[PDB]
Amino acid sequence: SAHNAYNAGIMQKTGKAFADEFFAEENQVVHESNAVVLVLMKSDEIDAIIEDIVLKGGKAKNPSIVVEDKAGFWWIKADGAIEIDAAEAGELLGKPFSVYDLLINVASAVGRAYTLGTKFTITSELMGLDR
Amino acid sequence: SAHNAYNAGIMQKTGKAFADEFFAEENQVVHESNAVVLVLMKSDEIDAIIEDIVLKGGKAKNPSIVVEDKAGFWWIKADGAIEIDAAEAGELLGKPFSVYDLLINVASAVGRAYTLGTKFTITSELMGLD
Amino acid sequence: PQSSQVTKRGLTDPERAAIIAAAVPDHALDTQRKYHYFIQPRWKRLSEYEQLSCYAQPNPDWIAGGLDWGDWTQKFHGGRPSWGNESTELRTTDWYRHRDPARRWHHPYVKDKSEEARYTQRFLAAYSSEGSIRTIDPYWRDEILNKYFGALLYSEYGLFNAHSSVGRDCLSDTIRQTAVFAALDKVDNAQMIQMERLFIAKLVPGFDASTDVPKKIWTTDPIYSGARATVQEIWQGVQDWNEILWAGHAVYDATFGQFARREFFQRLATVYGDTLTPFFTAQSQTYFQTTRGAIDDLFVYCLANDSEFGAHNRTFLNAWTEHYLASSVAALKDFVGLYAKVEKVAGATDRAGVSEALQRVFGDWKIDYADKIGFRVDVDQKVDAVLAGYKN
Amino acid sequence: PQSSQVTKRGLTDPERAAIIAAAVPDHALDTQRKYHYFIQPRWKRLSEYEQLSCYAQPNPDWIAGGLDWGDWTQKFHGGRPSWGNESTELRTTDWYRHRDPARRWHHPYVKDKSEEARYTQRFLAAYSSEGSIRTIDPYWRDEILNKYFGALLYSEYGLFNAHSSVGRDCLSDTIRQTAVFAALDKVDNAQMIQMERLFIAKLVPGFDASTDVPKKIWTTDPIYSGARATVQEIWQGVQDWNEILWAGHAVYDATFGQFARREFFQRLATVYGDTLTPFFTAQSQTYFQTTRGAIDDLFVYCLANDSEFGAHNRTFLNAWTEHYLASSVAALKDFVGLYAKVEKVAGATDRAGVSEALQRVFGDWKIDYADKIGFRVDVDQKVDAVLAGYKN
Amino acid sequence: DALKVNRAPVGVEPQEVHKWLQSFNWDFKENRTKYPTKYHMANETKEQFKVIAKEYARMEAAKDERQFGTLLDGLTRLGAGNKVHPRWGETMKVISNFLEVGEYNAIAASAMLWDSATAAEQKNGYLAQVLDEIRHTHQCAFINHYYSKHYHDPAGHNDARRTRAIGPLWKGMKRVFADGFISGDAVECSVNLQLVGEACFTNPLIVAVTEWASANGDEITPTVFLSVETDELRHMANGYQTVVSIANDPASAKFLNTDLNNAFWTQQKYFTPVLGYLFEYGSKFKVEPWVKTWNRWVYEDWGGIWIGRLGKYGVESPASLRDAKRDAYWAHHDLALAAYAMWPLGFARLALPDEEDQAWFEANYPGWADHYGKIFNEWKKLGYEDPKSGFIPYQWLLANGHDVYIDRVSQVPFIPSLAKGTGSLRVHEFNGKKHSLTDDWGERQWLIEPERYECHNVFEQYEGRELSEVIAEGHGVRSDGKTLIAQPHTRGDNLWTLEDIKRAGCVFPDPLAKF
Amino acid sequence: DALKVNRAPVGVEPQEVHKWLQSFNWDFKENRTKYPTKYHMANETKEQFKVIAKEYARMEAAKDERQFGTLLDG
Amino acid sequence: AKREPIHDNSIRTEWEAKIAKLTSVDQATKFIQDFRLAYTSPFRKSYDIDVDYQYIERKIEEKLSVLKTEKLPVADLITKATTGEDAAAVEATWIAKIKAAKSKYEAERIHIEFRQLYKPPVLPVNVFLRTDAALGTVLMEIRNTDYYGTPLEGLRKERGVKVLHLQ
Ligand SMILES: [Fe+3]
Ligand SMILES: [Fe+3]
Repeated sequence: SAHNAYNAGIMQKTGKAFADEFFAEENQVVHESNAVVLVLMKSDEIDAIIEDIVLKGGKAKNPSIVVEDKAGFWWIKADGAIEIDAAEAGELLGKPFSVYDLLINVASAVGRAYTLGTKFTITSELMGLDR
Repeated sequence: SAHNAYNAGIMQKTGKAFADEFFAEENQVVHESNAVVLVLMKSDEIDAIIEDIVLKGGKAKNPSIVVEDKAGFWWIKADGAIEIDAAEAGELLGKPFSVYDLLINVASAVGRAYTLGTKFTITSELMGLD
Repeated sequence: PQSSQVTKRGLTDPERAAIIAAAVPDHALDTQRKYHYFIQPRWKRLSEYEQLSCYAQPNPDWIAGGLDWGDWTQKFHGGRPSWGNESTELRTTDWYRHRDPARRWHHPYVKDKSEEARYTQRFLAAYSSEGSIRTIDPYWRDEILNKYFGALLYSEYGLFNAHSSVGRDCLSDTIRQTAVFAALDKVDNAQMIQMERLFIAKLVPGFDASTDVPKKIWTTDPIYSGARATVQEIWQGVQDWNEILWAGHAVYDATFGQFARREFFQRLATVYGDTLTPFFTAQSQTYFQTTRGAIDDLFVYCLANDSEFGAHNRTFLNAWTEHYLASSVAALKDFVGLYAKVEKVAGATDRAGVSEALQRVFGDWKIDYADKIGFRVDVDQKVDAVLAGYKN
Repeated sequence: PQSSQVTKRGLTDPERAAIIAAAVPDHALDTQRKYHYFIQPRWKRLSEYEQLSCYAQPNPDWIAGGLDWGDWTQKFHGGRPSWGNESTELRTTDWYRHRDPARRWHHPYVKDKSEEARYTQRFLAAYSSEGSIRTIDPYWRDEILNKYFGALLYSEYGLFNAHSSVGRDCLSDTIRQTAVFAALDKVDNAQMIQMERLFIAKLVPGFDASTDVPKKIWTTDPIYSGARATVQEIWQGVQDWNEILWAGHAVYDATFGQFARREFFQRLATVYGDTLTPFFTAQSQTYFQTTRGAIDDLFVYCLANDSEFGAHNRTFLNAWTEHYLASSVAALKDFVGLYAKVEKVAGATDRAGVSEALQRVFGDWKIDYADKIGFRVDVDQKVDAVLAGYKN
Repeated sequence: DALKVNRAPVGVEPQEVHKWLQSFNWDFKENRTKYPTKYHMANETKEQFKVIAKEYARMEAAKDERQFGTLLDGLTRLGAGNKVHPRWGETMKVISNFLEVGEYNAIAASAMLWDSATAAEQKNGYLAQVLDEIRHTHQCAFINHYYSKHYHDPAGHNDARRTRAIGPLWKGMKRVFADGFISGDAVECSVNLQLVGEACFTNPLIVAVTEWASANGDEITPTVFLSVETDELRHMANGYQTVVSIANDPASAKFLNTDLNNAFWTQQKYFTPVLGYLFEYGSKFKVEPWVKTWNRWVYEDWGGIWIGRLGKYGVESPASLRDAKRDAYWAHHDLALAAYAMWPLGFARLALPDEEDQAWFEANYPGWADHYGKIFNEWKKLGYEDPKSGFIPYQWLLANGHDVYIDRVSQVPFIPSLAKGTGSLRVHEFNGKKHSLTDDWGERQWLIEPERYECHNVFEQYEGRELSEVIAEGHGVRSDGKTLIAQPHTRGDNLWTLEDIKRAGCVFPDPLAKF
Repeated sequence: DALKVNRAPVGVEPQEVHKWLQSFNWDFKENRTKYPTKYHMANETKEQFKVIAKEYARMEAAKDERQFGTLLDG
Repeated sequence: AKREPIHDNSIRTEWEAKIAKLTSVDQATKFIQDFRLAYTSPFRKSYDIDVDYQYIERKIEEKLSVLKTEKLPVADLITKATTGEDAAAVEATWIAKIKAAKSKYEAERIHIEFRQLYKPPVLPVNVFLRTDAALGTVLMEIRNTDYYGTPLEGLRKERGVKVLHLQ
């Protein structure tokens, strides 16, 4: 919510106001963000995952998830991590749906993307550096 | 030619004129037609076959061919027969294209449809009778 | 130009798409989007195989499980229904219950067989280039494989044609899909057998891939005399579609078919230097285990354990099994005479080797079918009955 | 709702589709619709494989065949070009000339390997259900197949890693695609070998599918001493990507690889009752003949008969062949010591049987490669050289 | 034994063989990389995706069938090929083909990572990436291949693999996502190709472009491009494992900051102005200001989720970021001046911003109307679109002291008297050759590594030659042999020919002669 | 023999097996239809498409992937 | 100046005639080393054939290589340079030179001059790429040490450029 929106922060301003914050002194170095960004390619299988997994159990567990419509794909941003279970998606779709079949329409992944069994997870945790 | 058009003959008339010929006495029994009607499902392979085979070499050999656009498919009607060669279609597409790969988008076939080697042909000939 | 009207697509034409957008309500008119949600799922959640298959057949309430009502609109002369309970001795509380464990509707079926189709041709083009046929035993290749493995395609072909009435007569969708898929795999085995013989003819000059000798052997050679009589009975002698499926896949093909294909041609191919035949038998055996999975669910789960007619069905299944097992035993008794024509190999073609092969076929059959319908069978007695036709 | 703007599709939005329709001219601005029509077709007509592959690499005019100009925009420290002629001893008038006869771009490559992927798992579930592993010879399964066919995966793994520099260094698209597809098929062989060992372990209790014994055999057993040294040279000893491809596929794998895979494990599987391994060797041999088709077109059609550097290339190919053939002979001399550990079978494992196997491998190699680059070779001398390592 | 066995239906799953992949590699003296590198730390890492050969082929083939079904059957039946706005149909000639060489060079760059990797899982993991970049190459090829068959202007879509060599914009493309990857430290590709290339810039280049494509009627590109990025998450997973090993070793970390900022500026120097120009100027309908797209995907997301997170482990923020942000705002407008002025050198048909476009530019970029706007409107009054005008804006630039220079390092054009983005002209003479550099980051690369940047520019090759002679020599013509592929308008009539260009009399000068 | 053989890359096309399909049927007394009919004439005819099991599955699956690709994705 | 066409000009035709008159391995080796010392790398002696030297070098390479296969024995193609030196000794000699260089400027000229003299076909390909890789490794580690330490003004002086213009 809010902070994970695509048009959040400086992205709301336009014209001279946008340039003033864009060229601000404090915004000339990157700022650490505990967020993750997952992009889902639109399909019959993904539209079912969007409505019934990330926006249902995914948003209940992580209320900070934001899902934006971008014509051809879904733009998902959340704090910490984003999880999708292929076995859960297979029961929802009623067809064989392994974790590799899930990755068919999982495109951009700004974050540490990995798979644990039947679950896909893009997390903000730096594995091999944190923990 | 004109007789093989989709809106040919009575299909041009509307209203009372269409009904007068539709319910005419001489039009209550079927009339033998030496024509064939082939419907091609629109696709990348079929749109290439339509533009470069049936409308090029097919119309040169058979000038009576008519090809009408029907949104989702191609309506082809001609006298005698209609031939499409899968090897010729394969040369045009540059990929393996057998006679069974041609049939992926060959739908309706009003006539005696058959295959002779690598060539698909729908003819008006009553095979086994003529 | 063209005589007819160039129709404007409502999806893309700006004027029609605007009209369509104005007619489509901004809200859904119902939240139930699960296609045939009322289908009772066999597994944890309802699968697409069930949604696309189940209740497609329009059965009325007087056919067990039907959701419709009334009589058929048109029936045979005399009054035979389009589908009716007279088509089989077996009875059930719901014909819709059957579920292929492979969950094959049409698309996954042809998708799996297309893979086998295309990969076979890449294998053959490379196998011919490999020249691996040079190491095969010539006697096994010409006198045993070509003549009798080619003759076995008629057993596979006969089983395929047994399904002709089953595909018309059976009383539910998922069963009909099971039977037809089982029928195509059988004619597939018949063709793949002839496909291999044609292939060897391209690599071995003089190797005659004609079906004349296999047909004369299938029809006159006493080695296939018992099998031929059995398949002519399962195919054309009966019309109970449940009896055909049971006698076909669960008795004859499970005992004789398994022994001839796997215990004889596939196995002995791997003692006679035959590097080609295991590629084809790998497909027919895969078809069998896939077919068995569906037949097992039809007759064991649904019929032999039907909550109301379980014992009623097992009564017929026992009578059927006892009859067609005697046929298959007589067919196997004739078939082991073929061992008198093969090169002697210890542990495979001797009396001890064929005994252990018959114990594998009958022992597995008792576990896979007989023990599931309460059919008692002495495996040692059936092995000795077949070994009576074996020449020492 | 959402913070950003829901963008309207120009294909369906009535307002934008009307604007697009008004801006799109009612006529084509050119009639040439053949994608890269200027590609010189190798076959009767220009192929889609060629349209998607050819001239993808942006080579300049100072790389033979390049349609571009100028120096590279960024080069290594010291001045090494992004791509250069220093990457190989061989020369040609056009590096783009190579054409995979299978015409594999990426999609048909993965399409054919997906079919093999899914059908393999259907084969294994049925083969395990068939219980056909019961008829295999136990000694061959445990002491020869598991230990030494498992050790052979390391030869396949090394060949795969040899392509790492080839994939970076080679100078044309069709060559780069050929090498990478050939590299995946090699690691596939290594994985499919380990897959069969894991599969057998599920059926045979005590059967250890761990790679410790195969790795210990590959690295310390003198049977694989010559093979290991040859692959370590093709992989890490040289960087001439043409030498790597030639020594790998056309010499070592065409002689040693073919003998071990086809003449030993696949062939002897069909004299020891092994009904499972011929399913896996069928894929590796199919991969070989497909790779050979591409390797043959690169070195024979394009290079050994290049109008200007044909004899220049055959000079290097002969020196390469002479060196790596001696390695493969020394590798085969070590490998035939494995026959002292196998069960004796006439015409397969005896001295005459191994002689005919070596005559097949070297005789075919003379026809498929040696005779195409003008490399004279005495097959009987090479057979006798390897048979020196055979124990009677 | 021969009678009893477990007949339970079993196979072997991909992760069952993948757990033994690490044991496939054996130790020997020569088992090291062939390519030069300065990172010699331990990299015995595991890959985050249990991919084997058979399973790799299964996922990708599954992706392709859906994509090729959508194209060959669905969108073709809809006639979606000719439903693209002309501006965007021309822009997909550049974007798809320029990405094609970035995908093609990624094949080789991934092979260096494959070769320089030490763990067997990373070698197998990068081989899968190598295969993917081949798939991406054929996919970018398929877009233009499809566009050639169903779009109203196949020229440019049909012969870009040779007609791109005519223009200067293609020069910089051969560095940003090409030579910048494969020509350097091998393991450093985990920084330039992966940590900066695939993790930062593929998201706007491959994914964000799909929204502009759909906005301008193009459903062909999203079908293919979105399917390309489905492989990218596996690619960056390989690169992240190596960056971890580099950051944990202090001997290797002393080179990461330098290589990161060098790789970032190398790729952003071209990507930021070129794609910003292609998005905003090569489209009728705008999704959003390019500077916002850059801020969302490059500065905030990648900068914070990747670089900002890695900040607590020595990875510093790129010191060229402030200069990069100034490029995000103006540099693509500077490139528009050069790209429209030298339009006969390209292979696409451009369109001057209309009155609605100009309002959108001035609104989102205050001051655009007084600078870039007045220039574009003056060119139009001089006959920029009229083939009977004999006007080409490059001659107009030199007549007013607005000389175009080519950066010796990045090959990116620079007009110091008109550029608002980051840049200042530095002209050095070294061993009788004159070199022009544009920024502090590229100049340092040329001063330290001159032998790495001896790339001839379009003026050094075409010097003293007439404009239409270069175009005809480079095959920049349509099937008739005289009509130019490139055009200054997107209409179907009054297309410029070689004679129309010849009447302008444009002859390439030596921009560095005045020094 | 065991040394010399034709290693030309060959397969077997669908119509090669289809030419032997007619020989797959054997004559016996019960080889008749099970359903009532009034048509008992000779019907030993050829089908106009050389379709076998493997080739049927190959073309139909090719149709499905294009269809299901258009629906599920496009 | 006015450049002739790119791919077929009088400079390239002229240089192909010089190449055709090369009849021995030693002569082509002398011809190719002098050519690379005079027209290649930032330390070349002339830029007079700048837009043509790369194509010309290819044609020189093609002549020397064919003369190698026609004249040199097989072993000399693998183990020796066309200068007569042992290819392995050339590798060890130029490696020890760049590791002994006391600055990045000494090291870059040793690597550049090595590629000018021993770029194939004079030195065997496998030995060259291995030698070039080892030389590039040492050149990278010393260049990437305090890469931003020297300011641009001081970096221009160390390089030795003639600063013609600074906006
Ligand atoms: Fe890519
Ligand atoms: Fe990538």
